[PDB]
Formats: sequence, C-alpha cells, structure tokens
Amino acid sequence: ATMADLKMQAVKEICYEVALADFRHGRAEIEALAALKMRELCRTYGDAWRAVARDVWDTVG
Amino acid sequence: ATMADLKMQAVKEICYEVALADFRHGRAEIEALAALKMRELCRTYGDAWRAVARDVWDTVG
Amino acid sequence: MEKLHEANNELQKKRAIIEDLEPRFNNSSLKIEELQEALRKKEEEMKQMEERYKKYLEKAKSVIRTLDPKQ
Amino acid sequence: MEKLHEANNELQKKRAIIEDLEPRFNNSSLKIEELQEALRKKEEEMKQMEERYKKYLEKAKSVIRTLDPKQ
Repeated sequence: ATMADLKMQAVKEICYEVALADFRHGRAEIEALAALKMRELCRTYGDAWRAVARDVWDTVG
Repeated sequence: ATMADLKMQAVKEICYEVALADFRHGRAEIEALAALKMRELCRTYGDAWRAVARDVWDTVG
Repeated sequence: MEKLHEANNELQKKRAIIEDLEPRFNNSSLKIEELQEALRKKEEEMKQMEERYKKYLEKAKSVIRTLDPKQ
Repeated sequence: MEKLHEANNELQKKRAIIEDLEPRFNNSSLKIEELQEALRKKEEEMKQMEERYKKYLEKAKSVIRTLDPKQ
C-alpha cells in the first residue's frame, strides 16, 4: 500500500477507462478523473493526482 | 496459484504479445504460444493450452 | 458542275461532323479533368482516414503497454 | 470551277481537321474509362482499408478489456 502503487493503480484505471471511451477524454477531464480516482483509492486502503494525470496524458496522446 | 490462475495469466499475456506484435498472429501460431505459456507456468509454479488458445482467439480472431 | 453540287453536299456533311465533334470533345475534356480531380480528392480521403485510425491505434497500443500483465 | 477549286480547297481543310480530332476524341473516350476504373478501385481500397482499421480497433479494445486492471 505504498502511494507509488496507489498512484500506479489510478494511472492504470484511468488509461483503461479513456481507451474504452475511445480516447474521448481531454486533459481537464483526466485531471479531474485523477483526483477522484485518487481520493477514492485513499479511502480504500493531495498532489498525488498531478503525477497520476501527468502520467496519464504522457501515454494517451 | 491454481490452474485457472495459470491459464488466465497465460491468456492475458498472449493477448499482449498478440497485440503489440500488431495482431500478426493467427490460430496455429496462437495454439502453440499457449503450450509454451502453460508449460512454462507449471515449471515456474496438461491440455489447458487448448482452452487458453480458444479464449485468446475468441478475443483476437 | 455536277462535282459542284456533289462537292457542296460533301462540304456540308463534313462540317456537320466537325460541328458535332468539337463540343463532344470539349465536354469530355471536362469529364477527364473532372474525373482527375476526384481521384486527388479521394486520395486525400484515405490520408485523413488512415491518419485518423493510426492515431487512436497508437493510443490503444499505448494503453495496452501500460496494462502489461507481467506487472 | 472557280467555285469548285474553292469548295474543294475547303474540303481538303475540313478532313485534315477530323483526322486531327477523331483520335483526340477517341483516346479520350478511353481516358474516361481509365479514370472511372481507377476511381472504383480506389473507392474499394478505402472501403476495405477502413474495415481493416475498424477491426483492429475492436481487437485492441478486446485485449484492453481482458487487461482490465481492476480484475
């Protein structure tokens, strides 16, 4: 449960979603879907989404 | 790590080799990657390959 | 003088031909160039479309490379 | 014959025109049908290129769907 893999999971779980939505999502959408993914993951097990959403954009165009 | 674990991993990892290779792989090419994968999973961890290739092809063919 | 009306008859027959051919050719010279521009315009449809699918199938391949199952 | 040498001089001039145009038009009925064939071939190769691109797209999403990380 290191943050580096909570982040890594949100990265994976965002990419998946944007692809199966036919890369419909743009950046602001992704940054929002990064925070939400990040606040719901921390409530599973702050500035974490910035490095998540960046890693997301840096792999979906 | 039961047999379903080995099969389901085999499919996920052949569906990845089949994908990054630009979907150059056909059925017999795929029937033989699963005996590779299955065998090398019972060596790291019989007829399972047959159901693995059918699960793969279903998804890539 | 028989030749004279013979030659006038042949005269007017042969200009009915060149008064038929000039617009028949002129209009085709439109058709060929018409057909020629649709080819160029069709070859651009392929570029844009092929280039549209190449784009999202890298993103797909990228998304596939991120969920590497060997993790 | 004044008039005959005349019409005949015009007659020589008008079949040297046909003999110039009839090929310039014949080979052009041809070009019409080479461009039409090429247009249909291209219209096909895009129909299939597209269907080839749509299918790899679904083959990508399916491999994506298997690689669900939540599973």
